[PDB]
Amino acid sequence: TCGLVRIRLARFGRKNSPVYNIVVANSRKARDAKPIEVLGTYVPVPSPVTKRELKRGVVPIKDVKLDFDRTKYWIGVGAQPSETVTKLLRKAGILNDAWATSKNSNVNRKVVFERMETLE
Amino acid sequence: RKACRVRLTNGNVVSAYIPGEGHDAQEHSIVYVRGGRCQDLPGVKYHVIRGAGDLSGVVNRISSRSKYGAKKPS
Amino acid sequence: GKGAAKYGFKSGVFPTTRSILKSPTTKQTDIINKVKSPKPKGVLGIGYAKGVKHPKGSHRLSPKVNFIDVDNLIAKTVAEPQSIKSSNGSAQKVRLQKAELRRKFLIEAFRKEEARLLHKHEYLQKRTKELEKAKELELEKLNKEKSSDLTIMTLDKM
Amino acid sequence: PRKANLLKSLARGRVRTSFNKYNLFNLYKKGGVDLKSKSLYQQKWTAKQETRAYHGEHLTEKRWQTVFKPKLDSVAQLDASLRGGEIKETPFLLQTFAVLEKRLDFALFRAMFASSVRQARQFILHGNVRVNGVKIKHPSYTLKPGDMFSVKPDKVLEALGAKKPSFQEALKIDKTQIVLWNKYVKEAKTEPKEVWEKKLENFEKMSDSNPKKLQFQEFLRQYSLTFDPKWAKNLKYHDPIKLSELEGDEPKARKLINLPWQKNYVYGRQDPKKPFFTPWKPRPFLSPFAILPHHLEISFKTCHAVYLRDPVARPGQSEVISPFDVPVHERAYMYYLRNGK
Amino acid sequence: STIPKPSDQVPDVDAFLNKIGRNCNELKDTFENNWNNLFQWDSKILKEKGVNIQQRKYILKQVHNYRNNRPIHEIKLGKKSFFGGERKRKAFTAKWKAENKQ
Amino acid sequence: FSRRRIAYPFYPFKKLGRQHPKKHDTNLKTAMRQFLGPKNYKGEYVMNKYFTVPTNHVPNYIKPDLERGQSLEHPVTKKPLQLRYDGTLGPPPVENKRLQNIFKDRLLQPFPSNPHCKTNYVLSPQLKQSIFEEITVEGLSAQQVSQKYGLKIPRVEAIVKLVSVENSWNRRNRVSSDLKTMDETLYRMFPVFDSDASFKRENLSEIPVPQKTLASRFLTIAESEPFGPVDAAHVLELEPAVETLRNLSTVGEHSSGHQQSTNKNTKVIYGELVEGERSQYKFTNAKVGKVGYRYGSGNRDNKKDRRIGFNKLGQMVYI
RNA sequence: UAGGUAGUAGGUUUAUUAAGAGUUAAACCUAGCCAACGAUCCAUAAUCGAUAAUGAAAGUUAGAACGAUCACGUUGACUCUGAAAUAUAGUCAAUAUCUAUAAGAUACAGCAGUGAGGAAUAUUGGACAAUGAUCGAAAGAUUGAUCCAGUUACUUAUUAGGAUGAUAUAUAAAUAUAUAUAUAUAAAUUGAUUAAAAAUAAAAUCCAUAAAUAAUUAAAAUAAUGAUAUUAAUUACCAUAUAUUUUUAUAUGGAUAUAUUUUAAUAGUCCUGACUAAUAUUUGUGCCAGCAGUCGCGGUAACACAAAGAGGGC
Ligand SMILES: [K+]
Ligand SMILES: [K+]
Ligand SMILES: [K+]
Ligand SMILES: [K+]
Ligand SMILES: [K+]
Ligand SMILES: [Mg+2]
Ligand SMILES: [Mg+2]
Ligand SMILES: [Mg+2]
Ligand SMILES: [Mg+2]
Ligand SMILES: [Mg+2]
Ligand SMILES: [Mg+2]
Ligand SMILES: [Mg+2]
Ligand SMILES: [Mg+2]
Ligand SMILES: [Mg+2]
Ligand SMILES: [Mg+2]
Ligand SMILES: [Mg+2]
Ligand SMILES: [Mg+2]
Ligand SMILES: [Mg+2]
Ligand SMILES: [Mg+2]
Ligand SMILES: [Mg+2]
Ligand SMILES: [Mg+2]
Ligand SMILES: [Mg+2]
Ligand SMILES: [Mg+2]
Ligand SMILES: [Mg+2]
Ligand SMILES: [Mg+2]
Ligand SMILES: [Mg+2]
Ligand SMILES: [Mg+2]
Ligand SMILES: [Mg+2]
Ligand SMILES: [Mg+2]
Ligand SMILES: [Mg+2]
Repeated sequence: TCGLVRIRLARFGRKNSPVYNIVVANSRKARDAKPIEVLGTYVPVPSPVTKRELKRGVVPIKDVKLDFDRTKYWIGVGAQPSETVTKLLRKAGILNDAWATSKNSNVNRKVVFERMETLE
Repeated sequence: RKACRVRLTNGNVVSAYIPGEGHDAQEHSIVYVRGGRCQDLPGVKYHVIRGAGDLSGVVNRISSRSKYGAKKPS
Repeated sequence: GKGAAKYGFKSGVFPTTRSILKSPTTKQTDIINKVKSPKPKGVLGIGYAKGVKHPKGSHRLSPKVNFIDVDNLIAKTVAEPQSIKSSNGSAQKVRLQKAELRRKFLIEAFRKEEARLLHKHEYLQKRTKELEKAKELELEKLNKEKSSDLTIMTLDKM
Repeated sequence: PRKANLLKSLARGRVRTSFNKYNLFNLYKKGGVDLKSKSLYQQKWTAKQETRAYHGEHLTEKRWQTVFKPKLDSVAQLDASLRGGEIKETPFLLQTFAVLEKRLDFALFRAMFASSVRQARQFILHGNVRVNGVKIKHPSYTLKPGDMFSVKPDKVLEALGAKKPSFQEALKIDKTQIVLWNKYVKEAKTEPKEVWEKKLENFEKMSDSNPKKLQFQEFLRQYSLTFDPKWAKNLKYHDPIKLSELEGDEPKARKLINLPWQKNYVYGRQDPKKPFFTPWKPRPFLSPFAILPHHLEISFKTCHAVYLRDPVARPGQSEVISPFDVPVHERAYMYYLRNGK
Repeated sequence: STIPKPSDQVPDVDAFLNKIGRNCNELKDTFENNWNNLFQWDSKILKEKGVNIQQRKYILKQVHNYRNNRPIHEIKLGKKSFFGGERKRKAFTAKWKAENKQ
Repeated sequence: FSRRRIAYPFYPFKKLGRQHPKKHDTNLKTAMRQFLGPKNYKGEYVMNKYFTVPTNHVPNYIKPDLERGQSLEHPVTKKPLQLRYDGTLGPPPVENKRLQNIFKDRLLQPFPSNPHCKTNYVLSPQLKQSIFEEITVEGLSAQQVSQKYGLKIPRVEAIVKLVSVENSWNRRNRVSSDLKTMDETLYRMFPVFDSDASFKRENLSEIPVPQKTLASRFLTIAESEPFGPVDAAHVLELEPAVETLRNLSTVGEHSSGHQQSTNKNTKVIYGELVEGERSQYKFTNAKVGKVGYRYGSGNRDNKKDRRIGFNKLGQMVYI
């Protein structure tokens, strides 16, 4: 990632139980220093599904909280997301396939579920 | 009452009370001094710790051993 | 600690939220009128009174507020490509897509912020007027004479 | 947790959350907490001694002090003023230990799914307890209103049932049972008329508390209540048991035993694979402790219960089950408010 | 994933272990020239077979490259300058210019 | 003044006399053997009036004060038996008048020293089925069934939940004979609930007592000014107490008024799921300044109040 | 520490700067400016929070940990580059050390580690798998940042076994179901001779789980990559089907001899005259030995010293 303003994960939580803040930060500041803004949170550990749920067809869910509007503003002013944040934003539908790379380009992989925007 | 004059590592010279029945403290013995005065001895404002440095624990102490540097009998 | 009580018992802090629009916009008519309003003088006045020389080398008046025209801000910051250039190259296509998305995002951010600011002024004006009307109604009920008031001794004439 | 030592000491006479025989005598003979002639500190200490012995003794003092909540919860009946009957004072201070009632281990004891809080902890720790379908193995798990919790049926039967006798212990009871049966057949045969006369007189004093009379009426229908010499003749003498011969061989032993009440199985071991006394009977001294909680709805057929609410104090009643009166709890509350100062 | 097919440059596992380099030719006996073993064994199996941390990760990276038709040529690990690391270069150079050229 | 006091029985008992030197007995142990009575060869205490469970829906709770420590009775006639000089058990010289007319409240009070603790009433297997069939089939509301049978709404909702579990257990033959035996025994130990009996009915007007109202405010108003519950509610800045009761009755899952839709206004995105992916991303819209882990928050891990929680699997996790 | 200040206080002009100003340098004027509501001087100290401690609270304390800010990188000054540096740079000097003896190099307040000082604070560990940072078009390289583990009860939390349990023999005709089983005989640890206990305490009995063993195996991470790691968890011959909040249950394919891995439980420390919870007594010592937060205790019946029994805390 390049630039002075980057969107990246700052690590919180405890040893062996990482949680992350999605933050807009100056490139030169420490990973866990108070950033410019905290856009959201990322919990990397998927929620465990029960034996019955698994056969029932439930897929484990990773939970991300994100300010969609504020994130778009920072992309608009040229903030540069990290690779992991890029994957999150492409899955959220904020970023598109123009931000994909040659190593992760899923040009030929079947879609089992299409991105669905709902209200809850 | 058995006492001892002690020169602390900071240069202060104090008078420390030696608790317990019987002690093997001599001149040049390394002792550790803690707070606590001897009420009936004026000017003795400190205590030496039994079982530390060159001061051994009270011989044959059965009760309240931790206060007199006495290890647990097998 | 006890200090957290002042902030909803929230422990720790967040960075101060930045303002998308760093100055008032040309559509915030309410602000534009206030700055134009004549500055008061006297005990609660602001500025140099007529006939009072201001310090030599200093500006007598305060610098004029810079109001942002969102149409001009959008035109200078995220201007559109002047020609439909031939993006046959793989890298040119990616850059075109990224530029289009970035321009779409920032234009929506500036126009949503201006709308929010204008909508917030209107909501406050409506809310204040409601509160004012409710206070008058509440006060009128308080001033309404009840039958129990007959048992309160009075010396109106004196 | 705190190590369990001298919990049922008769000299100390502390009352515990258990159905133990020794714990029943301590409760029987207590006669209230003596608070007369004591200074305020001594009164508070005594109250603390008694209450903590019963309410969460397994918790360390420092852990309890952290758990303790100064805020107590009551309810306001909005119809009291619309009744006209003499109102009763709410026992607010009986809620001092209510915070413990939401713990899973306490909930099991109040549901009578375990014979003591200590046993409830072991049931939870060994994987026999589920809350809302999920196995919870932490005794300190806190329940919320509406939660349902269940215990493996075999564990609840082992807690509310009599102890399973060992083969040797149950084989000496059958030997004595055979001897005392052959004495009833020798007294019935030598003088049948007197035995039957005594038998009829016993059935008059049953009071219906003894269902044996209801069963007996059936037997009199299986054969006016007039004597019958065929009865004495029908009676047969069981064969003696040589403990040594059938020692270590249960199938042999349970084929040489055939009594009118216990047929082909050793005393208390009708199904030696089950973990309790078989056929299942209630544990001794269960009545004094069998208290139905107001804050749990229990289904004993399935060993399921629902945590309705946190126990509350209402006019004239506290849902926190306690063997101590309000004055004792008031002193205990005064102690913990100030951290024992 | 699936088993790629042997090519002309990389006919067998031994040729694969020689092209990638980094002393990975010393594991020829671990794989036994079995093409499928190279493309089925994951890190857990390789760790049980005595492959050290650095080598097993390197092999798995080159196995993924081969599966995707990307070059598997050896890329060397970085090395400090002849005159030493930056923090000790001024001292080293001063003592090397007074013992070679005086 | 305070001293250590061995917990001797408050009631009179036969103390130890001269003892053979090897008995090494205690007065507490002999007082317990007198309470228990003789132990038979089967390990039972048949003479103790508490050894066996009641079977008439009347709890047999200890009454040491009223019987003055006399816990022995004939196992079949239930007639008092007391210790005599011979060392045998026989009829008492004088009948105990304190044990023949016991108050109704005391019968349900398990602990002699606490009259504020009473046992609850067991619901009959019929009332439970009626409640189950009315909420589920007839479609009555929990508020109606609560006001009909005199049961609090949470208890009504619990009965439906538990009867559903008993149907599944009976539908799979999981209720064994031992479970049936135990259930019936426990049913015959408690007083059965009577919806008609007014005293047995549960109060249905209870509301939680708030904390702001717990204080005592007083207002001096005109001598003939009316002041009622609604005026008090305005003074205390709380909804009327009757409103609180009504809102608490619409909480039951089968109760009227149960509504939850004002929260369905949070934009959520479910990320695309591709073949081979082991998890799906769910994005929830949030607001800068509220979302995120705060910087410099109090670390409580090394403090007595460290936050401990439980995950979906029931595993203890630090929060 | 009572007087302090002399670019000191103010005015005007130039130089310098992106920019105000005695900020710096030069010139010329006015006599001001600060101070007993504490000037000047001296001493001490990194500052603070939605952090920690405490209290009913106002507050008080800390400033390790988390975060914010400042200053410094052996000491002093100066210069270069730059938007910004008196830079952990360069120059000169100071102090110390070193080897190559040069107008030389080094300065661990980066990590680990060593000596010293001190009452007292740890590994010369693993890995770049994760999150970041730098370089590169990329492939990738580097990373004592960081993530992990090690050491240390320094702090917190969970667990660290439940139910039953006061004796042993002999004893008793020769199935409408009994039943308050009853007799003998022996045995019975410390204290004590009854409200003096130790003590349901122990053993024993019943039933468990942990660990082990076996199989299985997530998640941290995916396009691939796992340091931690002998992973957590789960299951108890393994697999499968059906029914089956959970869960349960039946039946099946393979697997061993009708049944199916094994199986536990040794806490310390202080105290018992009053403040202050501790009644069951006893021995030694004799104003000695000693105890002591306060009052005090000890001179032959010591509830206080040193112990035994018993007891109270954590
Ligand atoms: K507390
Ligand atoms: K001063
Ligand atoms: K430190
Ligand atoms: K890395
Ligand atoms: K102890
Ligand atoms: Mg780049
Ligand atoms: Mg002492
Ligand atoms: Mg006392
Ligand atoms: Mg100037
Ligand atoms: Mg100056
Ligand atoms: Mg000048
Ligand atoms: Mg300093
Ligand atoms: Mg402060
Ligand atoms: Mg700090
Ligand atoms: Mg300070
Ligand atoms: Mg530090
Ligand atoms: Mg510096
Ligand atoms: Mg310096
Ligand atoms: Mg320098
Ligand atoms: Mg240094
Ligand atoms: Mg270091
Ligand atoms: Mg030292
Ligand atoms: Mg390293
Ligand atoms: Mg003796
Ligand atoms: Mg195991
Ligand atoms: Mg993997
Ligand atoms: Mg004496
Ligand atoms: Mg004392
Ligand atoms: Mg003593
Ligand atoms: Mg002792």
